Amino acid sequence: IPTASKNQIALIRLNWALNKTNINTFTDYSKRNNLWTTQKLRNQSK
Amino acid sequence: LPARATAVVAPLPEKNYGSLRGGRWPFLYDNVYGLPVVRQVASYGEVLEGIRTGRISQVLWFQAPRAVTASAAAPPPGLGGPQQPQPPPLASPDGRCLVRFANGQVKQAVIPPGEPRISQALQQYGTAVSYIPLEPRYMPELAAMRARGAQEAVLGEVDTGAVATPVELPE
Repeated sequence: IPTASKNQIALIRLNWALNKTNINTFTDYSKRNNLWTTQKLRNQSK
Repeated sequence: LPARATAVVAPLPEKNYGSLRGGRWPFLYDNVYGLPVVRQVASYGEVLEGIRTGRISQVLWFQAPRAVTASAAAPPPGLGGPQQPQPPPLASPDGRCLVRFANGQVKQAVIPPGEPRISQALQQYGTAVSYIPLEPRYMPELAAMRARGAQEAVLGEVDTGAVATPVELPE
């Protein structure tokens, strides 16, 4: 296979990784994070 | 040592068996290989009745090599990977097959691989269905050997005539 094909296959593998890190579904505004984080973090000193 | 005869021969009249059209070839043996040509052609109904009545002992289909890109047992070869072994050969799409009768006679037939009535008869009546493996000159594994034997020398007047393809012990 050509070097351009090998580079494209490598980029597809690089995109396949970082999805296998399982960080893609994390959102700082999820209701799950607002259940723990923004519930202990909101009471605060006040 | 073999014969080197040369004579004028009148070719046989062109036949028409319906299933296989021509066939003149006034020689008993073909060129290239030198094996007896199967001059007899068995029709579809005759093959079916021979399977039903047990007069046909074997059906042998010829094979055709299968394309590497037609193999689903691996990722496609366009993707970078190991070269992978050759896929198993297909049955011949032209349907050419040999029919071995119980009396030793061998006939020719054109039976499509996948025909319902013939396949049903071959399933019920237990006639041996075989596949002729491939030719060495048509095997993709020996394509490199065929190419090297065609594009290189055979003896280079080095020793004498007694071995077969001595690229290990050169000529």
